[PDB]
Amino acid sequence: MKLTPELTPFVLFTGFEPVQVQQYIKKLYILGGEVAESAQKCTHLIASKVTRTVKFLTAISVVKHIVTPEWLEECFRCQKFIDEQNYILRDAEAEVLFSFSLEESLKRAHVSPLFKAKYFYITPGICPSLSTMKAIVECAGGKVLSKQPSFRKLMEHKQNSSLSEIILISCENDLHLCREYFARGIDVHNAEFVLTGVLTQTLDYESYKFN
Amino acid sequence: KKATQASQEY
Repeated sequence: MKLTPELTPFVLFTGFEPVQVQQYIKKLYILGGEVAESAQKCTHLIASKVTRTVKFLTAISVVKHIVTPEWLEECFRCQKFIDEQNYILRDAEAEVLFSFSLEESLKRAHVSPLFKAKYFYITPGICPSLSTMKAIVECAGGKVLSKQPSFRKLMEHKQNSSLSEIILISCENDLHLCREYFARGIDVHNAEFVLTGVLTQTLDYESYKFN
Repeated sequence: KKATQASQEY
């Protein structure tokens, strides 16, 4: 009921009714676990399916484990934290749908942040919100540029190995902002470059490009 | 839709 910091699960829950969550939380604390202060401090994400919530899409880049709530129920039953293996989230439908293995995503996340050394400019009208995209980009190691980059900035990033790659993200409602960029032959991608990219831990410069 | 607490999927 009281463990060392490196032995304490820091848990996020996603996709549950408020009352279920209340109950899971009581159980968690009795066991000496805690609710995570944020994705970045989370060790375990509890989810019963692959679900594209902000929690899932930030957590996936940092957590050690994505498990079903059955894990926590068995832990509480045994009054100890048991091994995660038998409770790893396996969503056959989502995996076929998005052509990935969640296990493979976690492995890649641990090796390296998907957006290591990448800067994103994201137009203001984006959906989900700019704040959401930003939190997802950052957990994955990227940075979001607050100012729209000039043609000069874009070229200079490309010409210097010492400078991060810049990636532009937009949506239908904002494409008028990018007209001059397209004329220049600059790529702009839709939000899925980030959303689906982080879920599957892949960079896909072709599926989501407006060009 | 009625407002709810549910976490939105994207």
